Amino acid sequence: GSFTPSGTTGTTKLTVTEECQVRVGDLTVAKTRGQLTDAAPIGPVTVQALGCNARQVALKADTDNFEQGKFFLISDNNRDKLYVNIRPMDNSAWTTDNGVFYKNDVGSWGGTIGIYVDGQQTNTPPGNYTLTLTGGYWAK
Amino acid sequence: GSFTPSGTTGTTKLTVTEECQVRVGDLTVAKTRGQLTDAAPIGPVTVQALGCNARQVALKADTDNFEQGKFFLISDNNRDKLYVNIRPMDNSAWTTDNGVFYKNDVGSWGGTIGIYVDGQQTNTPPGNYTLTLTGGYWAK
Amino acid sequence: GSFTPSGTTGTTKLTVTEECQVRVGDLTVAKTRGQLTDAAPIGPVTVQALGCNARQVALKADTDNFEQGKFFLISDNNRDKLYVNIRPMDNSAWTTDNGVFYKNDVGSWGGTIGIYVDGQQTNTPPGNYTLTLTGGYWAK
Ligand SMILES: [Cl-]
Ligand SMILES: [Cl-]
Ligand SMILES: [Cl-]
Repeated sequence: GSFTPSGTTGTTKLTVTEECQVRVGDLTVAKTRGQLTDAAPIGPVTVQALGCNARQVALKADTDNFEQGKFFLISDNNRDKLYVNIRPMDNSAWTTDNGVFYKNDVGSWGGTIGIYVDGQQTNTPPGNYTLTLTGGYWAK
Repeated sequence: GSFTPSGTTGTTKLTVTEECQVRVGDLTVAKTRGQLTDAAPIGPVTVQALGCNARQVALKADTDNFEQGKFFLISDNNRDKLYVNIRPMDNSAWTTDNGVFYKNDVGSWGGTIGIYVDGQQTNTPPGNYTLTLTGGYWAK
Repeated sequence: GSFTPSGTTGTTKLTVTEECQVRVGDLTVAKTRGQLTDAAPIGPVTVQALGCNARQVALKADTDNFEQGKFFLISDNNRDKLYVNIRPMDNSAWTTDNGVFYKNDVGSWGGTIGIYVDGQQTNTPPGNYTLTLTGGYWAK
């Protein structure tokens, strides 16, 4: 089925730095390549579906954030990637399908969407990584 | 007369969604096409003119936010538009002139600038709409 | 030596306005051309170096923010510039070298980086000026 854009767009930003890391300006999520182990949590993302009691809540990553059934934060150079798994902190089940991550069952779902590093990638070049998600519902 | 750029730039963002609306990430102004009735308030915009006791306070919409004496929020695709009226919450009178919205009389004016949907547009495609306003004064 | 990108990116924004200045929307740093005197402080920038006890903390301005040993905020038109000096509020000593501003001695330094107008420039056109700084360490 096809995702129907219907919601705001969230983003997970992560700055990857060497062991000696300098934080200039405002605070953001930063990590040393060393901490980029498998299952290492990045940020999280809050979600609140409204009036979706008859539709399946969904999230759609930007086209540069998913390929071949895998989500990854993209660098400011649109080259380097940080592969991550997307999972809700509750029991709930979801299905991934071409960048879309939709809930298996209807309901005005809400809560947090965890994002963890997908397999140790301690060799990821330092830089500014982003993952953009757009809310919406889904049908086939 | 011509508007003289002299101030910061404010923005009114609105995300238009279907009835089943999902809010991913940080909170912002969102609305279902259904709520886009006439006079339906969007956001508002705060304004504070300083040292303008001898000049007429003014606001200038981006070139993509006004045409032929009408302001409209533009979509991220620079195609879809949401027509809106711009009005101050006080008695004060203003004059619209080629994207500029200036106060009829001088004075270091301040307060809120309301933005309401201009005529029912419940068929406006879902997406991210923006209206950019720049502060300044005006003379002829 | 060469700067090693390793940290987040801070920014100093300043809106330059005429004497009659209108602040539309959210609040930001604004100044009238008149206030752009020599040594007139703009914003400041917070810095926190971590695990840098064996490396020299550093800051690197965007390529459009420095030339020939001088930093300057750039306008949204990538033309107008506001020359500024960069200095830490503490006794500490630093060295400028091709857009990089690095600490003379190692140590996980932290604190504030002052930014003051470099010589009276009361004729700087009104507009939106920015200075982008990226954290990191430095070696030769
Ligand atoms: Cl998490
Ligand atoms: Cl309003
Ligand atoms: Cl300062």
